[PDB]
Amino acid sequence: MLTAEEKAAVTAFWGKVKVDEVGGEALGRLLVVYPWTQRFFESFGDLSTADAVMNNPKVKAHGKKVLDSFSNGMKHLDDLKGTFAALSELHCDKLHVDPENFKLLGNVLVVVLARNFGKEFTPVLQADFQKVVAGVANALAHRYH
Amino acid sequence: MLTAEEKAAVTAFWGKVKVDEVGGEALGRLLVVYPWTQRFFESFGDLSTADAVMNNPKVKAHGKKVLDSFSNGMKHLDDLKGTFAALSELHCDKLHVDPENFKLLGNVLVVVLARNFGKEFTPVLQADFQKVVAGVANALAHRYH
Amino acid sequence: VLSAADKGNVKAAWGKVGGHAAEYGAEALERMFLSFPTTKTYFPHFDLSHGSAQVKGHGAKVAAALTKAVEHLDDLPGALSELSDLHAHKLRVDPVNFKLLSHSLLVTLASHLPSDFTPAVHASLDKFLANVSTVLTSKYR
Amino acid sequence: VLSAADKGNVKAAWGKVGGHAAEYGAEALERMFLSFPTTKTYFPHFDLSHGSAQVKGHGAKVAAALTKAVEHLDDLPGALSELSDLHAHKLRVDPVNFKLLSHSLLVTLASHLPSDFTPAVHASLDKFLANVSTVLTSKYR
Ligand code: HEM
Ligand code: HEM
Ligand code: HEM
Ligand code: HEM
Repeated sequence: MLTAEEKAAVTAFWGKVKVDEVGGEALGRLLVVYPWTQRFFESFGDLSTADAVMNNPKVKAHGKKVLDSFSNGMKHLDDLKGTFAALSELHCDKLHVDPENFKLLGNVLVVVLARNFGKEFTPVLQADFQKVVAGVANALAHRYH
Repeated sequence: MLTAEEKAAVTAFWGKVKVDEVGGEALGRLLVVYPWTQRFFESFGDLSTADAVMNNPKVKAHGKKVLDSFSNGMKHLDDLKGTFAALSELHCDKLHVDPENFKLLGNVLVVVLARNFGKEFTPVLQADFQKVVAGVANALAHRYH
Repeated sequence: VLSAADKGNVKAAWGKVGGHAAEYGAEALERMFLSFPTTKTYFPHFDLSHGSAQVKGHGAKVAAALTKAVEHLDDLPGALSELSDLHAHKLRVDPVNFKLLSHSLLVTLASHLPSDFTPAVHASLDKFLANVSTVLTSKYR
Repeated sequence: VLSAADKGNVKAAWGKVGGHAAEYGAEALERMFLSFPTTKTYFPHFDLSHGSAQVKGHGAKVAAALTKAVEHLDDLPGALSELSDLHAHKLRVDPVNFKLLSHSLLVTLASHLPSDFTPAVHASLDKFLANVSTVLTSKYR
């Protein structure tokens, strides 16, 4: 989507992300800030308080999983659609996940990166990531019917 | 975005719309239902009431103008982007029109089509138009920077 | 905030719907499912085919709720307290979906009441539906 | 609806912003302009260059309004009445733009207070901003 310099910037920045950590953090924050998203993770156990969510080992593991998958996309910024085609299909037909959730997670992801990288997460860098999370959300929404 | 079939169905239906009448109504309803849209048409005159807006000769003239352009788009369903690229630019650089407005107008237009065609404006038809309106709003917002 | 005039328009327009309310609710649902396929993610255990009993049954409940709301325009929050708790604590439908059903309903009213669906009624209905949506999602967090 | 807990969280977090409010205001705006360029259509006569006095000046006014919001957490509508009037009758900024500024502000706060921006505070600020947004567009129609 982005330019060759923007691609270079995002790539380089991403190489610094501690994916298990940022993953668990992002997923955990999503369940706390937008509690209705909890509807899909009832099996995860206790999600009643912020602490319960954030310390939940399954929220943790799942966050890791989602972000490893996201990282895969970071390697295919040119074909996000092809990359997430199988997963779009899965989220729709088997998990029945409203794609609106993908935007919510994308936005939470951006806040987490800002919290974790402080001043390094510049307004320009943020702009690049907004384009990415939007691109990913759209790729995942793509095979819905 | 539309299939050959959807295109065919939409094209065939479009040939029954009385563009002038529908255009003035659509623009008029937009100014009445979402009054903040009035911000760009101060020069049109009196917009204080539902009646002032609906009978305003400028609203009507402008409504037609927008709808003719829309009709032009209907003849180029395969390249909405190319067709509206210059208009996109113009709306951004000279008019300073928030692209969100294009979304509001697309929705009001589907409501106006329904009100004018009653039962002929079927659930399937409507679905097709929802796609059209969306693709147009997107082509018009595509050169914002 | 529904003005005096808004309330009058809603009551009058709902009045014209009359007995077809159940019918319009089912059509709104169907229009919503074809137009915005993502809304179907909330009805996995439903038969969403054209004319399904499930869809007609649900449309009638939706409409019945709206009918209730219209009778208690001066207290939507009380009128809708249990559907509020139900959407918030059990269904947990993402808020954007309310906009989609609303639109779908307006299109339905428009196609069935061409003469009563004036610009001013359109505007009051749009506001009413938004208000209803706001009340249904008020206990989400 | 702000809970008692939300109100303590907002007061605490805003307390930590303290003297930097104006600065964070200017930075949230700058982030908004870059990530969501359509927001620029409302500032056609602004020098939007990085560091402009205009953006800094505007950033400070937005921040002072928020500070006033934080002080009257039990009367947002009364505390922000003049600003509702202004946005509703003159500015007429489409409601979607409020979510874009809220997000940008959230991003700014997180980068500046990493240790204080806990999941719970995040959730409370998000709700506070949503409530500020709602108040600001409540007179639109
Ligand atoms: C937006 C970026 C996302 C990516 C890349 C992603 C990716 C994945 C992957 C790789 C899996 C495992 C698939 C499998 O079991 O074969 C998965 C499962 C799942 N995802 Fe997504 N996901 C994303 C967002 C979301 C969101 C926002 C939600 C809902 C709030 C969600 C709900 C689920 C659920 C419920 C599962 C199945 C969990 C289980 O094993 O029980 N995902 N996702
Ligand atoms: C979505 C479909 C739309 C299309 C195809 C469209 C197309 C056009 C065209 C062809 C013109 C005239 C260009 C010229 O020769 O100067 C125009 C002008 C304009 N449009 Fe759009 N438009 C659309 C929507 C909107 C919306 C939603 C708004 C704002 C509510 C808007 C605001 C304006 C204004 C203010 C002008 C200038 C009128 C004048 O000369 O005073 N347009 N548009
Ligand atoms: C005007 C807006 C709405 C009203 C008045 C409304 C009202 C209702 C009512 C009265 C029920 C049935 C309670 C029962 O019989 O137990 C219900 C259930 C339900 N609603 Fe809502 N609703 C609205 C919007 C939505 C939206 C936008 C969605 C999602 C797209 C939705 C999804 C559901 C689901 C999935 C159920 C349960 C269906 C079942 O399995 O029987 N609702 N709603
Ligand atoms: C938390 C949300 C917001 C708050 C607290 C806020 C507050 C304010 C304040 C305090 C002013 C200055 C009034 C004066 O001149 O004395 C203002 C003006 C203005 N705001 Fe809002 N605002 C918010 C959201 C927005 C958004 C989202 C936009 C557009 C994206 C916007 C666009 C404007 C514009 C264009 C002006 C007038 C600036 C000028 O030309 O001098 N505001 N706002």
